Amino acid sequence: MPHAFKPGDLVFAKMKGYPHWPARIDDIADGAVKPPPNKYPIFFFGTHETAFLGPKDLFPYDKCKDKYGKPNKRKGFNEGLWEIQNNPHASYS
Repeated sequence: MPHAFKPGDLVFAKMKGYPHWPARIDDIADGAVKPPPNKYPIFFFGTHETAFLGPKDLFPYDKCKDKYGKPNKRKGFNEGLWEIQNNPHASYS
C-alpha cells in the first residue's frame, strides 16, 4: 500500500505545457532553499532544472514508464530518459 513521497523516489512529473517528464524527488542540501508547504523539490532529468510540485503532478516511474517513457522531441527529454533508467541517483552538478 502506498507511502508518502520521499527523496530518491523516481517519477514522471507533469508541468503545464510539457509532457510528463522523467524526474526525481530531490533532497534539500543543508543551507539550501526549502520548498513551500506540501510541495517537494522535483529534479527534472535531462534539463537538470528544479521545480516545486505537489503529488497531484507526480506519477510513479515504474508503473507509468510504458505510457510516458517514450522518446520526445522536447529539449533534454531523451537525455532525461537515459538518466532516470541508468543513473537516477547521481550527482548532476
